[PDB]
Amino acid sequence: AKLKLIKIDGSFETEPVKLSPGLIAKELKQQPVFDAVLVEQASWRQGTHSIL
RNA sequence: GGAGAUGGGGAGCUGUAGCGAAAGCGAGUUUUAAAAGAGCGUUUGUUUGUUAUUAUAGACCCGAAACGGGUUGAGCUAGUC
Repeated sequence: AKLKLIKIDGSFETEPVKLSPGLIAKELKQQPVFDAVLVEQASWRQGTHSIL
């Protein structure tokens, strides 16, 4: 695509960088995204609770 | 490795050829003298998520009389001294 470089001033550069098309997929998966976000929101749990 | 997602890690797991008690044979095979007949086979996978049911753990909850083991008690009462 037209990915373009930025300087520290905040003003862009004048020479954008093209991208290999293998990065951008024509087919999107929207169930594995959701599964991944849940599996990462879990695994962040200590689970130290206890009761007699 | 941020008490991380994940990366490495193919050792194993299931499926890919069944049949037979077994050696064995092999899209055939066991029984059988039989290459007939019949039985069984002649491809539809796997790993996770979630839910229902189920197994071993008290396993919906409450409820015994009891069983066993260790200790404490003869300052009432029974006996003896």
